[PDB]
Amino acid sequence: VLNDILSRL
Amino acid sequence: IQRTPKIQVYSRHPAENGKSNFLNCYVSGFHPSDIEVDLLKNGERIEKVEHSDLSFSKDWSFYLLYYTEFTPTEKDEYACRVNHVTLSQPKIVKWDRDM
Amino acid sequence: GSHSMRYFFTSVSRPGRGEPRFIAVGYVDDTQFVRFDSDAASQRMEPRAPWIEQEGPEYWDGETRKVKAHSQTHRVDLGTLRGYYNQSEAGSHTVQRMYGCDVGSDWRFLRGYHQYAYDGKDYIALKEDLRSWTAADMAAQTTKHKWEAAHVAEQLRAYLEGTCVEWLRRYLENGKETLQRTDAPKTHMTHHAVSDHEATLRCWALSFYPAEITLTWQRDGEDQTQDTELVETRPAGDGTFQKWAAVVVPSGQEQRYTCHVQHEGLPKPLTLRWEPS
Ligand SMILES: [Zn+2]
Repeated sequence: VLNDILSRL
Repeated sequence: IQRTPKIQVYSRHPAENGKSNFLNCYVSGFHPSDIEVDLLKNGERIEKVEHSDLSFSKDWSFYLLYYTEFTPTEKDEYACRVNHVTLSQPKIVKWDRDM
Repeated sequence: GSHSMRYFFTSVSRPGRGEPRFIAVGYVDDTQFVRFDSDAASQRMEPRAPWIEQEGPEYWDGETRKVKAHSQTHRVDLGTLRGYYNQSEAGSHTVQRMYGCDVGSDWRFLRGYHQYAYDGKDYIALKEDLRSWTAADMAAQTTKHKWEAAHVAEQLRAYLEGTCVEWLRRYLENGKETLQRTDAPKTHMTHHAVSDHEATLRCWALSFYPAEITLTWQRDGEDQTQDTELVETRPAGDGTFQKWAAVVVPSGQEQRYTCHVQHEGLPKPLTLRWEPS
């Protein structure tokens, strides 16, 4: 499964 | 910014004339991802060609496999034609059953 | 043996019109199991292995929502990076991301990864401790400072050591018939005269899985690298891999040369010699 994390550059 | 594709043209199984097989053109080590790959039969483009989903290596360079069913014969010539931003002219690699 | 789960994401901007082209692929070891392509008709995460097809609708709904959320972050990132690098809106640029986990023979956590590239060069990467960031340049330093203030690594470490590992074990069990089966290489030697006094001996390894393999030549029991050619390992197209290694030799001296094959599917390495006649 994919992660469900908000990680904007 | 730009890396040229490495190309390998080969069959899925050891080739025998008259025996159905799959012709592969594996393109790798390139950047950017936009690339044109054609499989050829006697210099003419084969229409039913599929390809894998774009992926990349540890060094970020891309790879793709282009493939189609074929039947090797004594008279037919097969090749892979590659075009990319790093190439001045399309690169043609001929299929040799021994490689 | 050891195992891994990895996701690869590529987003390519299309400045002339519309949103970026986005392609996502998931792998268990050397087997692709899921895909998403923004250009395809489904607009869903799709299966690419039979053992994942058994997952229910909640799985597919969840993976589709997450992969579309990854697509939107990459779209925003392309715009952010264009600004950090003071680039025009005219050219096409690429963002790549890869993340995943490695487990040992006991199926316990060994290593985690989460890294980015911009236009094919390292941008930012999670260190092996899963706590700190490696920023290649000052633009990546700006992202590092934001991610430190936001507990990003904490959430990533929890996913990489927990969720990632747990789902990998599940896939390994559901796909045991292929995923836990090693396919030893089928090996043979071919001979190609290059003249009446020299020939190429080519050592083939076909139909193997996983992709990792070593092919080496020896002459009179000593390692030989000169007059040698080794092709990159390549996919056969049926889920297995191929490789060959060749050496140019004086005709009549073939019996001094041996090819040595090492692979996870072989309890002991194989030795090949040319059969003359
Ligand atoms: Zn915290």
